[PDB]
Amino acid sequence: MCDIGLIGLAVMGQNLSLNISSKGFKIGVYNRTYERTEETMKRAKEENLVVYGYKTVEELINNLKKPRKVILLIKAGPAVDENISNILKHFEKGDIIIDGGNEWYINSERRIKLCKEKDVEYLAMGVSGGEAGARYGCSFMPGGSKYAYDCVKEILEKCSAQVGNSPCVTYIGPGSSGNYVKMVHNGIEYGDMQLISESYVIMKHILKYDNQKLSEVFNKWNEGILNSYLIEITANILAKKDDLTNNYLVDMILDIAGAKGTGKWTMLEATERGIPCPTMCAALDARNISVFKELRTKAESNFNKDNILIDPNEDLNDFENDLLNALYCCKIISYTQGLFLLKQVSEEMNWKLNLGEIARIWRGGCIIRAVFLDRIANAYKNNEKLELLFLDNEFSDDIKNKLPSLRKIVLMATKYSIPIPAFSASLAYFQMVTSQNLPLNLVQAQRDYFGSHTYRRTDREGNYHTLW
Amino acid sequence: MCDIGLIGLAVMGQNLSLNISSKGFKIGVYNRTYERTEETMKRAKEENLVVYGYKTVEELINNLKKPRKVILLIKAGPAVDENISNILKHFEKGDIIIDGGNEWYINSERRIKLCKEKDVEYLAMGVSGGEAGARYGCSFMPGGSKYAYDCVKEILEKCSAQVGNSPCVTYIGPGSSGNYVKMVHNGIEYGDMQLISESYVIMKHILKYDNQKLSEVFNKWNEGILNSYLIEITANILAKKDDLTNNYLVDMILDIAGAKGTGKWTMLEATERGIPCPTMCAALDARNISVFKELRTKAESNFNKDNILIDPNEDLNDFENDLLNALYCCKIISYTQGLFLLKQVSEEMNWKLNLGEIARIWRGGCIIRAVFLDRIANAYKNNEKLELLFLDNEFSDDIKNKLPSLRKIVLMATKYSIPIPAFSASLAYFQMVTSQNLPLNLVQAQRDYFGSHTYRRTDREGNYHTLW
Repeated sequence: MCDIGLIGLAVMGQNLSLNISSKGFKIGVYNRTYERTEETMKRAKEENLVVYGYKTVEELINNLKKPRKVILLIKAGPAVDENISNILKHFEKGDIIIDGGNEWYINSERRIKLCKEKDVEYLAMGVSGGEAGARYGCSFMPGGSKYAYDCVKEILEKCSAQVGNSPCVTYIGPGSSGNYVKMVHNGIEYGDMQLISESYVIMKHILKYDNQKLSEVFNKWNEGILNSYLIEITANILAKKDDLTNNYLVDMILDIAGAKGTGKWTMLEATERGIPCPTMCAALDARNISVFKELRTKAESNFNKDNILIDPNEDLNDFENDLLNALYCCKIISYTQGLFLLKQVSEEMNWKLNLGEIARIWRGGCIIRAVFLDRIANAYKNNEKLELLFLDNEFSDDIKNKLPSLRKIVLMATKYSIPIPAFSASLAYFQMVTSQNLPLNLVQAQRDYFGSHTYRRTDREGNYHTLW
Repeated sequence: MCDIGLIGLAVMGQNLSLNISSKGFKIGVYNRTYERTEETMKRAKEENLVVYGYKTVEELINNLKKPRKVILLIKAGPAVDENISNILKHFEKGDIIIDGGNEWYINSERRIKLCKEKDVEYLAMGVSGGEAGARYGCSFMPGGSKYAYDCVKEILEKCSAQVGNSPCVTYIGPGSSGNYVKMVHNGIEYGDMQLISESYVIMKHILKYDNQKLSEVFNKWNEGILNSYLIEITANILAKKDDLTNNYLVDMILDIAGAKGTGKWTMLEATERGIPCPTMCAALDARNISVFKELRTKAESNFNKDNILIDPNEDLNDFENDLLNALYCCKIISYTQGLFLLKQVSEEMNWKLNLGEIARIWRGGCIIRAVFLDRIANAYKNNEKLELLFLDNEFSDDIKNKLPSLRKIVLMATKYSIPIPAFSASLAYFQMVTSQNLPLNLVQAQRDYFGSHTYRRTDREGNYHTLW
């Protein structure tokens, strides 16, 4: 009697089941800890929604309409694998499994094959949106069996974030491609947060803004081109006051935030495949450096970081707005890397990704949600062969106009010893990608000198070795 | 009748075989294509040395004294395991296998135990030095069976490069630790090449030096604190003239040099372990970027970097001497990242690496050899538990005196659109690692806002969730 089943009831699983029930579907629900199943049934009652809770997995399977559809929301590990083996004992041909956890795409392919051994269709689907998006509308990135996609197609459209009258869901492609896109989403997310945090330090230590002015400036950026979900919450976060002190709450949070899970994976994949992603290096550098706080505090003791004395006649009259352009400029540079990675891998995997559709479903629901993504989607609507994003005519002119703002931000942060790795990496990236000739001619010569690795020439074909 | 055997006779294997016999040892030698084996004998004869060449693997094993010792120098791949399975068919307990190839350490770890099952002692040894070092003296990095180290010790001490009269060989540690340190060596090597290449473009495009002046500057840098193998050969490289044109040869080498092999490995391992190596991103990004020449050329057509016209309002009277101090300063920063990775992995693997001895054996033979490495050895002799290299008393003052030169080179390259990722990453890394409080408190707050990932505080115990 149920349209769909759901396994795993954290607050994200609870919100999504109420979201599916909220759109008129008969939702079955399971959790190994039964108390969470009941807590979901309580709030369903208080929101005048019906969710059927079961106590064992196999008791849930029996109450779904055929072909059976189950969403998995188990923390990645051996537990997701046990459940799939357990689900397979009772499924038959045509039944559908949907894994919604953040999974390394190789594990999903390996399961996608094991399930076709039993004639079960698998759908590895990334979901982004936090608990709020889980309840009211998030971005679904399902990939795998096209057949499985069409049977769940209705349900995912209505529970996804709605931008205009298009839902934030699309068929990503075959195999484990959806896991991969959700990974690259988290990669871009890591870059945006680092670029934002570097804007926080620049205005705090160069313009000497207090937290109230900082929150006011971020709200003003969120009305302009930098309109984004993360820019909005930074305005809220920097304004929030502590209840246990007179301080601002953000100034009382400890700065140890390591690179967890899906962040490393996109960088590992960029390293292995030779697709450079400098802005994510800088973001991961920043996170990994923060774990060694004890070593950082003894480091600063030896190298005194004194207060920053701004030069009295240094031109800062337009600086806030130059920083606004620099940050926009780095977002173009940072997304150019991310979408380039996705295009290269899509070709190596015969995935046929539609980056116009990937950008479109990221306009709402997900964490990197922003008006800026709607602009990326139009770049691909305008040319689907587009290889680098800043080679679009409108992004081209944006770069040409705002790059001097980026050069001014890096010049001033360098002058006053403010660490800005993501701004530096993005500017350095842009200069290199736009350089027809790079000094790797000397690198090839050095390698031929000591290893006899040969080199190639500008004027003629073939490998050449020189006796130096 | 032979002291040791060697498999693999590329020019490097041929040179090492001539080296081992020139020091009074009887060495047997084999190569799959027998034609190279015979050329090794011809070079031995014309150089009045004796090398026993065997057409067959089997005849070489049957002429080795006990305990039998064979070195493997085969291109990494399935061929390495073929010989080891074949060699293990004829070896007995107490015999030794020495893999000298550049191997991913995990592969070596599996081979060590697969060998101990037949009571054969394994020694995974990294070697650096090009072919010139192979013939006259290289850097040996053996790790594995301490028993195996002692049986081959005499040969490695006499065939290693000699600095003073101490040989460039040490017992690194157990297992595959030797492969790992050769890996970090190549990781550091990549950065040095990138930093030198960025010094090249700065002097070529800011100071407008020709290849003759460039060669002159590098040599006089070589007479001072930058004394190194890599500074020496780029001076030679920049002076070399082409025979097929009237140009300098370096200007006729094509700039496509992708990252291949042990380069990506150091970055893959730093990403996975959460140890930041930003200078090694920049080196790998620059190499990965260079492969896309067609795209770089299309990119520069749209973003013409037409004029590089130095404003004659700029103080460049000390700029060349600022760049030397800038380049030296990044070497300390870059080696600080490299040695920090080595220390952390040694703690996770119970390797108990002696970083003073690693530095000692890198003073000659290897590609990164430099007087600068002699200070690193003493820095660790003076302080055995030294956690960051630039926290040593005399490197600390070195940073404090030379960092203002580092800032000016970044400043001038930013103003004039000169891509210098390794110089920028090195400075951002330093400013971050020396900062007691970084803006990751804002990152933690954002993560708690949308994901409820909780945060920790400045003032108190425990986990905290906030409703923002």
